[PDB]
Amino acid sequence: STDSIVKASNWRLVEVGRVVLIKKGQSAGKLAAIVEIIDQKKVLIDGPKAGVPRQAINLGQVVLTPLTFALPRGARTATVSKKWAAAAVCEKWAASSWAKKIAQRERRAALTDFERFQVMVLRKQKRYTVKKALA
Amino acid sequence: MKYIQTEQQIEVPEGVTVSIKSRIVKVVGPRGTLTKNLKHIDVTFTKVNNQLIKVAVHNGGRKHVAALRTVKSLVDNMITGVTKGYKYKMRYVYAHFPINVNIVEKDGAKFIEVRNFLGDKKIRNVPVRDGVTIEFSTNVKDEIVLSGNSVEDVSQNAADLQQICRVRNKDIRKFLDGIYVSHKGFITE
Amino acid sequence: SQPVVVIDAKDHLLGRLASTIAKQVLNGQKIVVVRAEALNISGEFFRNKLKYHDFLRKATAFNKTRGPFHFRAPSRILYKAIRGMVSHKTARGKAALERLKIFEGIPPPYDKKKRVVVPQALRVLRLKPGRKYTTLGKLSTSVGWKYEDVVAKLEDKRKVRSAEYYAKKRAFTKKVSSASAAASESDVAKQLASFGY
Amino acid sequence: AHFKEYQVIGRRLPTESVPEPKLFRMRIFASNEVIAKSRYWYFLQKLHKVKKASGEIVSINQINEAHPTKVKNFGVWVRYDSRSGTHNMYKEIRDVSRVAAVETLYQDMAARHRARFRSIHILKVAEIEKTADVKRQYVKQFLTKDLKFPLPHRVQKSTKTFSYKRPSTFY
RNA sequence: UUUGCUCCACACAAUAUAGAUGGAUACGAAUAAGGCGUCCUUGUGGCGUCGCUGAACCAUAGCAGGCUACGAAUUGCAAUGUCAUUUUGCGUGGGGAUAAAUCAUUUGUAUACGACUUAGA
RNA sequence: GCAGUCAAGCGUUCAUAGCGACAUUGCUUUUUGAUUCUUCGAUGUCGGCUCUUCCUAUCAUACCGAAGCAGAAUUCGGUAA
RNA sequence: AGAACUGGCGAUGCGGGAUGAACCGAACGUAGAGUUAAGGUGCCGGAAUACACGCUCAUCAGACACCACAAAAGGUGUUAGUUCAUCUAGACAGCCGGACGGUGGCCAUGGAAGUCGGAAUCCGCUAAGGAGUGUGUAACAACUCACCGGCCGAAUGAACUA
RNA sequence: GGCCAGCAUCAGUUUUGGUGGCAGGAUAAAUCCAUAGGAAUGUAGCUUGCCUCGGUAAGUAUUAUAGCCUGUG
Repeated sequence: STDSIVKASNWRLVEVGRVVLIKKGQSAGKLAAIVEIIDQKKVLIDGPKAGVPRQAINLGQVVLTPLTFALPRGARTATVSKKWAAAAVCEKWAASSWAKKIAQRERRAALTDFERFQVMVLRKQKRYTVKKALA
Repeated sequence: MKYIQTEQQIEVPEGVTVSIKSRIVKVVGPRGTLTKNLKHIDVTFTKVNNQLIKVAVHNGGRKHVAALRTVKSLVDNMITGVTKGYKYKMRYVYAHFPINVNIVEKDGAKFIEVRNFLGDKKIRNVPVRDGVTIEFSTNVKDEIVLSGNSVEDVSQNAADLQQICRVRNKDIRKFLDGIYVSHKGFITE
Repeated sequence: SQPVVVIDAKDHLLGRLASTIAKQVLNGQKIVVVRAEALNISGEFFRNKLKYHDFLRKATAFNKTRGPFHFRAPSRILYKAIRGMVSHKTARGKAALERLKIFEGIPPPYDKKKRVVVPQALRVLRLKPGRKYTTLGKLSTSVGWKYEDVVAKLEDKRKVRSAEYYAKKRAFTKKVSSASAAASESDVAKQLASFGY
Repeated sequence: AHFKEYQVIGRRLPTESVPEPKLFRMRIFASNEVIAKSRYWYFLQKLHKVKKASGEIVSINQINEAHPTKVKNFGVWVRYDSRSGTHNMYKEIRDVSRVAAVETLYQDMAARHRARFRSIHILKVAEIEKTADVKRQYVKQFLTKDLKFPLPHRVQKSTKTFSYKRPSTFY
């Protein structure tokens, strides 16, 4: 008969191979990848390319990321760094709006006052054309 | 403990299409259709085929999984009630006083009253649910036959009947009078 | 950092609202709470009802007009919960609680002004998914609020009067974004993007 | 505490009748080299006619983990004194470190049985070499091929106290 | 005997602050779910896309902000370095409006006295 | 004073429908005690009459459950003051 | 009520214990700065709606020892756990089928093939079926299971601790 | 000329931070490298009903068209 409309969610789910991003830690902000699972609350990870050591960490301190790649259960630092370069994970990550807005915030914070004045100047020119055009 | 993934699987025959969103279910079929609300339970759904849904609950902890199979048997019975339907065959019991049962249209919709319950003069009536049909037998005329699609409505109506005509201040071990159910079945099987 | 803060109160917890409000209003911030009839509260319905039927029991014995004034409406239940957290027996609490104007539903003046939300009192984030909660409208009406089904006739008219404005503004801003994005490829934007705009 | 694992070798004082008194080794889980000695002289004094004064601590060392970056299924045999009676248990734990197993043991005991550190004696802690000698299901369910589960109900910690939009729990 | 009342219009003066010197910047609803854009056999729809904090968005130069289509120093190294907005008084000119209560007398549908209830050009 | 657990047995056969010793864990301050902390430069001290309120460990009244309840009449219990 | 060692109140303020002569901390000239004790950090209330591992949802929940109270016996409510075994030589559960012949094996005989009752108890057939687990006709019969087979393809029991 | 403020320079007490060097432990363990064996929550490959290029079925198979563990250095 007619198709059955159904949808609950498509979560980003912890698994052997998922990328994560740390929000609170000694190396927060830097990417990482999951190796395997300990229990419901904590896992072990290693981001070798970003300089993350091989840790065991809970899941409150991290944020699961949509992008994912493949690796076997119980992997090691070298294998992880290998597949990390294989899957173009860093470039898949820098291409999304999340990393764009992170770098946006971090460049807005790094503005000298001359640049904060430049932006006040520049925004007056674009909105002038936009008000000339929406009229 | 807390589990990980406890999932049941609901089959679906042909002629049934289940529109499910925000746990507000709609289930159609030849007999008719039936809605349902499950906002008060935390459970997922995945339409892996047009022939079965996979219902699942995560960790939960022995009080969510207890409701998982409950949900599954609600949906299974609703699909059953829109594919085939339900009937309840009730009977009467007495020795001396009959139980004159009738359907009367009062100021609103149908009511189903009984007279002469142990010689009472309270002409007691009952409201009929909106999704229910009703009839009598012909092999014998000391019965009644409820029918419909929602079992929780039909059986609740039958229970409403047999709860109001209960004997009181008398030994029920002796005065085995009233009405009762005798068969739950379908109107296509 | 605003002069007045209009706190919507849907899906919020009572005693966890009142502990941020009781501090932010003692620190000077005018806080007007609104849609207090849709508040939420922990525990079950019968439980949070008996915790009030064991409060209607506590009246003065010799003249019950001197005693605890059992207010039945949500805007006064919440005000009682805040008055407990505030030292209202001084000219500091007396001056704080005039910085607080509470209503049921949204009136016209706060219809057009932007509402906010307090995340450290939301049922959504605080209460475990699966527990039982109680709706303060249901409670107040079970203990004798006469003015619920009127608020339902006012609030839906508020909602239809606001949603059409939202659609009107949608169909004004969708093309503002076009006028910007269709003109944001000059140096004026290629230079702002290098600064983070 | 922030537990560490020690290695304590003790020795009854040299008496001239026997100036080579056979040594005794204990592998202890504790916070530091002050209470390691105390737990040694506690667990020994109930096994040998020797006190703190009638003996000397030959060696104290710290055992670090051989492969702390490797998940293990530990099995812990233990005894614990209730309010009314003493019992023995066997609890299985999944963690990377011999000492983090003890960390999550004392809490899992102080919660489920309300036994404090003074009413607990760690008897045996052992790795499991192969994944069929396990017996507990809360451990076994994490041994499935291609394990995957979500975190359905996310909550974001608010830095500021007010917000201007409903938050959403989707991850 | 518009001495007096009442407003709006500005000319000051006086008194007061439970405390502003960029903007209280508007859908609703659910959270084991939603928004936004498009298409449409307009459906509890297909596709894409977003959060992961408002750390945003809007305005933002100009004698504490000007002459015109230049001047801004010497408060001599800091001293709120004055602007908010109610309440009230005064004179001027451009207006509009012309009454009720109480005491006393009296009634008794009422009453300890007050009070209440009525009547009186 | 009030209540509960065992159940040795009574209960036409039928431990517990009701009852229930041998023992035992409790509750109360409406009994009688015990003690002497307050008051000896005085708290006016028995009962009755009048009057208001509250408590439940409910005699009656309401809906009920349970029996060695056929009906009637009764006993036990519960929500309940 | 009455004694022993020590400490304290009396003679003693201060911070804490909501308030308390005795408890915890600590003993005092008037002031300033710093750090702390005992106790606490949602608000009153000055201070983390801090972090991590778990438990509990209670129609009188529970929350600063002294201190302002609470038991015996119980609960498949839930958690974690000890002991014992069943078992892919198909248990545990459910549905389907068989449960028959020697023989009414004997006495109570007003009538019991098993059965209102009582002394008594073995074979054939077998996958397997009792001289019988109940319902019942004055009797017989007809029903059910202990006993085994078919779908079943996993584990299920029993007792106990806190 | 005296009083009240600001700044610098120093003194006493104290607080909060950034950073460098050195020593130790199993002269950290670990990661990484070399190397000998072992196993599966069985990777390829090969058997296997069909087919999404062996995708399912479940045998085989110890690194191979992924990897892991254990030990030693």
